[PDB]
Amino acid sequence: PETLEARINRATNPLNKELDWASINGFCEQLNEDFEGPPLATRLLAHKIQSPQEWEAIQALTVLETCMKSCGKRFHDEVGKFRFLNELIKVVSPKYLGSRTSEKVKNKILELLYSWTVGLPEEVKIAEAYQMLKKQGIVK
Amino acid sequence: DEDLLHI
Repeated sequence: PETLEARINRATNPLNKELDWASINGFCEQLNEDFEGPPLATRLLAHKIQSPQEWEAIQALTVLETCMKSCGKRFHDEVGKFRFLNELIKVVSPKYLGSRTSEKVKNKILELLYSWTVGLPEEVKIAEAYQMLKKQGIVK
Repeated sequence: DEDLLHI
């Protein structure tokens, strides 16, 4: 039975030998098929992105990128809250998880954030988070 | 919503 939990477990499975597009797309499709979907999606994603296992984090970031590239006010708005953004910031800041996270994972997050400031100007907290990151010297 | 994280 494919809930968001099962789908994300499949889409970010450390054992995947290559990106599992069927599962990644299925997660994005399934998350809007419910009022409470978007917040659950985002809580699950935030935890996977923080994994010490890189390939797990990297796959989770691909899911997030993929879902964000598609239309959907609710999901876009959830990711656009500090409640989610704070989870991404912890990954890139030396005060939190940054000193133990690969540059691959960190830079992917910073580029994703930038892309959303350009593609989704209405999500003003995304831009605020990114401006903080520049002032604090994360974004070089 | 939460406050923006302090880093």
